[PDB]
Amino acid sequence: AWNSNNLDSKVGGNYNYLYRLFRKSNLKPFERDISTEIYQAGSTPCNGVEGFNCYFPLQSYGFQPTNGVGYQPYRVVVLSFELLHAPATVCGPKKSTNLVKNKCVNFNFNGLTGTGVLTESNKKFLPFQQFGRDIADTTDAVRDPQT
Amino acid sequence: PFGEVFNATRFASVYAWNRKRISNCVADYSVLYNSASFSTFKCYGVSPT
Amino acid sequence: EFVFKNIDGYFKIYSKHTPINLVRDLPQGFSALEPLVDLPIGINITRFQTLLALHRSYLTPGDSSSGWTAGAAAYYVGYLQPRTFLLKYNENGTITDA
Amino acid sequence: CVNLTTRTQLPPAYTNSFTRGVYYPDKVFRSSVLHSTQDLFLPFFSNVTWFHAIHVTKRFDNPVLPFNDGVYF
Amino acid sequence: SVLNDILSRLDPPEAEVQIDRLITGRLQSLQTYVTQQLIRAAEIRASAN
Ligand SMILES: *[C@@H]1O[C@H](CO)[C@@H](O[C@@H]2O[C@H](CO)[C@@H](O)[C@H](O)[C@H]2NC(C)=O)[C@H](O)[C@H]1NC(C)=O
Ligand SMILES: *[C@@H]1O[C@H](CO)[C@@H](O)[C@H](O)[C@H]1NC(C)=O
Ligand SMILES: *[C@@H]1O[C@H](CO)[C@@H](O)[C@H](O)[C@H]1NC(C)=O
Ligand SMILES: *[C@@H]1O[C@H](CO)[C@@H](O)[C@H](O)[C@H]1NC(C)=O
Repeated sequence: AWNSNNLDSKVGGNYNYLYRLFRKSNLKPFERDISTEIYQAGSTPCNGVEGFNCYFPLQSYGFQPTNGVGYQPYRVVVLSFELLHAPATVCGPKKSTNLVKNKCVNFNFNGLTGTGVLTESNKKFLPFQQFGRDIADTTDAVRDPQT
Repeated sequence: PFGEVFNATRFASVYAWNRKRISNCVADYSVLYNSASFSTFKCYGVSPT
Repeated sequence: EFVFKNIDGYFKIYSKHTPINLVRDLPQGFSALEPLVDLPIGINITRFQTLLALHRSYLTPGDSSSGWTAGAAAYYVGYLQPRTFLLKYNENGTITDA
Repeated sequence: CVNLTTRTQLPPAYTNSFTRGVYYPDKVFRSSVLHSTQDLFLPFFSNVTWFHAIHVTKRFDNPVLPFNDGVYF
Repeated sequence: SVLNDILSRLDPPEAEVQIDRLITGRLQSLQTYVTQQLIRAAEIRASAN
């Protein structure tokens, strides 16, 4: 999160930013309600009448330069990620090194870290697969992505 | 292109939030963590450093 | 054979070519589909349709409404529900039986 | 949109598909181990709705079909 | 579940808590094995006598 007060301050004023007031049921996680309708409560259904006890879906904001910092706009970005499902290309900054074989050495493969000897593996892997495991569900084999 | 997402002319409102999927590329988070121009950088399950 | 699936914001597909001979029904036996592609998509899809190849010839009337001799074709659709499968794994790793 | 004419309307033919379309549940490789994974599967001996796209008279049908998690084609 | 993975993505104080949880869970697992083993060992011992 980070304020952009200057960008949200206009002489005419800004009101294209809207938040919902009313909804019949709670919105699900990681879902967006694209439906445009006025929330209806119990009896006296509005059918677009939007008088008393029936409310339009949209509600605007009050961002103004004069308006106080406390309620001033904040720009919010949410970063969400899931790891260890597929080979990952969202990898970071690091470089790499030549593979070492038949010698006890520490190794990391595409964000997977294991403490054991690395040797050429007899086991033949089908195109889709990227990992191998034993009876105890522990890492047994890996494929260097570059190699 | 994390930078492009961070700086945009228009940010979607809460009713119809804008979502972008970033993959197949290399992102450095140091600038985001490093820049420290943002009021709040709360992190869950991941160490920012 | 194909298995279309939608899970956790990912569209996925699985495939196998089987050279079965002369069986009207689905062949008795065990074969395991191998994933072909994974696409990350947010689309929500209630229903699906199939595409046919119209075998247009000289004998047909010669228009888009009546001019066609499509001939034979056959396809079967089966739904998928959450179930637990005990899957046997062979030495190589092909799922020989389940 | 363009249309097509003289189609035959009949009740869907049914068959039983058994132990078909088991798909490697994930990416892991395992040798000689029996594993249980709670991943969507076509139920064994599940009912299967056959379809026909064959003229053999004036027969041609490819209508929309309902789709759930188990869209096995 | 993997011990190293937890340590790699968690800062020491948080990592502390999660480590403790694992140990408690893992300590209990070990206790059951040793306790189970002893009963079986005693049973086998009787047979040997
Ligand atoms: C988006 O805004 C950020 C933050 O202001 C910009 O990052 C700066 O860019 C300038 C010029 O390249 C650098 O000298 C600074 O070191 C960067 N950091 C900061 C905090 O200013 C970025 O250039 C802008 N535009 C994007 C990513 O498109
Ligand atoms: C998916 O589309 C159907 C159409 O019947 C709709 O009822 C449902 O709300 C939609 N769900 C999502 C998550 O988009
Ligand atoms: C499985 O491995 C054996 C090794 O003897 C080989 O003969 C056989 O062709 C392999 N089959 C498959 C399906 O990989
Ligand atoms: C499959 O559908 C047919 C319709 O004729 C019915 O007779 C049969 O009982 C059904 N079987 C199952 C398992 O649904």
